[PDB]
Amino acid sequence: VTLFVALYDYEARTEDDLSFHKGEKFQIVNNTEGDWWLAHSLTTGETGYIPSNYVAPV
Repeated sequence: VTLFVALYDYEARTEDDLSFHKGEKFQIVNNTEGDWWLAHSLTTGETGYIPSNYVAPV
């Protein structure tokens, strides 16, 4: 798999997005539905949407 790392902090503003800190890592669950990706945080274990331009491949 290809993990992703947060480049910037992000504060959630909806029910289905994740808040995350710079440096947090994610496993991507789905990225075939646009620039907001369904992701699973390796820190919190939560799953939710993240803005794809806020992460980079590890």
